[PDB]
Amino acid sequence: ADVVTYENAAGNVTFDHKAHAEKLGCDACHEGTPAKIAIDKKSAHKDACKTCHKSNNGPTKCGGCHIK
Ligand code: HEC
Ligand code: HEC
Ligand code: HEC
Repeated sequence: ADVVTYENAAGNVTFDHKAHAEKLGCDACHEGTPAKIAIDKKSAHKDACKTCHKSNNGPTKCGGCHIK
């Protein structure tokens, strides 16, 4: 879909499925075939989201992703 907000206990986080793509052109998050990647407090903190953010001047902070 477009903007998807993950309402977890530690602050909701906002996947701008659209706005990220309006820069990043799907492929950036999706190796050729776009599909539902399992996002969790495992994935989202290990590599998914993180490594891209790390690779730029990303919001490298908990409150940088989570509303608080
Ligand atoms: C990385 C930040 C992403 C961008 C930018 C795009 N997608 Fe994505 N997509 C991403 C995740 C984290 C997920 C899982 C969402 C969930 O809770 O299941 C997805 C999922 C999809 C899906 C599933 C169906 C849907 O979202 O309606 C598809 C088909 C999909 N993504 C397509 C897609 C396209 C076409 C993108 C460019 C406009 C795109 N995604 C960007 C992560 C990210
Ligand atoms: C690169 C492949 C990215 C992935 C994967 C994710 N994000 Fe991201 N994010 C990315 C960029 C380039 C930026 C914006 C930088 C500037 O001009 O471009 C962001 C920013 C965010 C933000 C902050 C928005 C703001 O007000 O600046 C959020 C909330 C964010 N990203 C969340 C987010 C999540 C939760 C992701 C995985 C589900 C994720 N991003 C992946 C690049 C990339
Ligand atoms: C954006 C790239 C994130 C950063 C930086 C951090 N977190 Fe995160 N976190 C992110 C996502 C996409 C999720 C998904 C929701 C889920 O419940 O898995 C999470 C989840 C958490 C949770 C879980 C809360 C719950 O209800 O169980 C916590 C406790 C959490 N995140 C904490 C947290 C902290 C302390 C961070 C800084 C070190 C942090 N997150 C960074 C995305 C992102």
